[PDB]
Amino acid sequence: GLFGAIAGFIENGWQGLIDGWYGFRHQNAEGTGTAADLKSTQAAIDQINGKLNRLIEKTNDKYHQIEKEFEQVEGRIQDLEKYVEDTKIDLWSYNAELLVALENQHTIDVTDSEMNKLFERVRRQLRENAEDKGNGCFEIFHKCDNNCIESIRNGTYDHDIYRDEAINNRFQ
Amino acid sequence: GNPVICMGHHAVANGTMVKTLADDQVEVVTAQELVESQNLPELCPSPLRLVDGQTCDIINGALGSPGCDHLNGAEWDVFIERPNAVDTCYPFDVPEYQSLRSILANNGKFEFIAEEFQWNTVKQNGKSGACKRANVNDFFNRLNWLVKSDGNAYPLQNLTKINNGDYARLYIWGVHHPSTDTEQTNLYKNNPGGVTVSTKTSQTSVVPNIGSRPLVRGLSSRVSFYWTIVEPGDLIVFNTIGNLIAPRGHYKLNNQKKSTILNTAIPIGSCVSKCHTDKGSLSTTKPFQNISRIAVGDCPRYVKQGSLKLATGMRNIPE
Ligand SMILES: CC(=O)N[C@@H]1[C@@H](O)[C@H](O[C@@H]2O[C@H](CO[C@]3(C(=O)O)C[C@H](O)[C@@H](NC(C)=O)[C@H]([C@H](O)[C@H](O)CO)O3)[C@H](O)[C@H](O)[C@H]2O)[C@@H](CO)O[C@H]1O
Ligand SMILES: *[C@@H]1O[C@H](CO)[C@@H](O)[C@H](O)[C@H]1NC(C)=O
Ligand SMILES: *[C@@H]1O[C@H](CO)[C@@H](O)[C@H](O)[C@H]1NC(C)=O
Repeated sequence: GLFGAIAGFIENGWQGLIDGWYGFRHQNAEGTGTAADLKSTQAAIDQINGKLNRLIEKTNDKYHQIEKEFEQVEGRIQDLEKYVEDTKIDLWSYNAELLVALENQHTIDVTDSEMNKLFERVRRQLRENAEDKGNGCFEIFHKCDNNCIESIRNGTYDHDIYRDEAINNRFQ
Repeated sequence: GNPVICMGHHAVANGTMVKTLADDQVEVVTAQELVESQNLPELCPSPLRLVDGQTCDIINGALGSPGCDHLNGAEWDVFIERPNAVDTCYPFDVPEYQSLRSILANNGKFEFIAEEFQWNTVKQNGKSGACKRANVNDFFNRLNWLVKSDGNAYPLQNLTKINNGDYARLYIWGVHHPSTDTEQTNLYKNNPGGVTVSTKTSQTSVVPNIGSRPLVRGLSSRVSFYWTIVEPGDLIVFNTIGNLIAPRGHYKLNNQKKSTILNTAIPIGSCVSKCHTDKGSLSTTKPFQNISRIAVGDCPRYVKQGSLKLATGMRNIPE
């Protein structure tokens, strides 16, 4: 992954996270929780089914072609027919191999990207109220109950509410 | 100040290996196979029209060999030719065999139009024990075997068919090859015989060959088959001093020829599929298949690889 999030500074994935591709895991005074992030999840999924659909159904509708199996050699004409078919098959096999390698390299970067976007979005909501711990986690320097946590998850967290408490904790 | 919030992603216990430009084995959460490697053990009779030749191959169908009567009027997207097709008539060859077979197959229909040939004093409808029909000596039902009169005449034959319809016509005609000059003489009197079939733009001439040939269906003699396409506005002239296996009419050609032929022993079933291989129909949405290079219809592309996995999910890093 180009972004270094998945299999990077996020050390591993969460098997317990079963209702989304990405999400939040918190610990505050009243306990711990894990919740999926819908928007990051959907963005990744949309970009992947997009590839799927461009792939599945294109147009190879072919009827009369050329003979492709022969009992006995005939020479020149048969040689050409076999050479044309063998040439055609190698080119398509090459196309299929390259296609899957490009798509997969792209898919992995996209999913690594969405992980990083989610992390960066939360970081921006938190302003000066929190610090990156380096493992995809933020230390929050004010009391943050379940309602608070949820406000960060749904994007209504108002950093001004907690800023004075947070600044004081970070710097004294 | 010490609550903590972590951002993360899902994982599963065991994911699927895929390739990238960089790595041949990368574990991702989900993947999808792009190569179809399973086929149906049968051919789907819908939505393409398949005609099963059964015992007759397409050439024998065209000539009207015995056993091929089920092919009269037949219309197909794909003619299904059987490997165990069996000769049932006079030993014959076709000099440009694969070319005739292609034309018949591509054309896509057996629509025969009887025509009246006023052959001179010669007698018509020669038959053989090599071509028994209902245990009675017979011949190709699209062909007319001409021989000398009882009063030993084979006058130079010369009649003409004019195309003023709105479709190209296909005439199939043959040339008989006796094993002896005695055989030749008792049949056509003249020696040597000869055929020339002409159009405005072509003329094709065949000199009969006489020789000892292997016994096929109890015969050392042979028939060689030829064809002539007559476009509208053109016409066909038949010329003989002996040895002509004459047409009884013409096959109709479509302006647009869109059909083909598939040689396979696979039985026709009751499934639905637009993709047919010589190993059976495919029922798939995958873009590729490794089942056979021989494929007709709306098919995945044939490739050499047995598997190609598309990642449909992120990297799998569990715990
Ligand atoms: C014609 C003649 O005067 N001679 C008679 C021979 O036909 C016959 O010779 C035997 O012929 C055997 C098979 O004969 C056929 C056949 O294919 O069924 C009989 C057909 O009626 C005849 N068709 C015609 C004349 O249009 C056909 C044809 O001549 C040849 O196929 C052309 O090559 O002959 C087979 O060859 C035997 O090996 C041979 O003994 C003899 C003996 O029965 O009788 C003669 O009167
Ligand atoms: C037959 O041949 C003659 C010359 O031999 C030619 O002039 C004539 O057009 C032909 N007629 C028919 C009925 O084939
Ligand atoms: C097609 O692929 C499968 C594995 O996916 C393999 O077992 C089979 O041999 C392949 N078919 C051919 C004709 O190579």
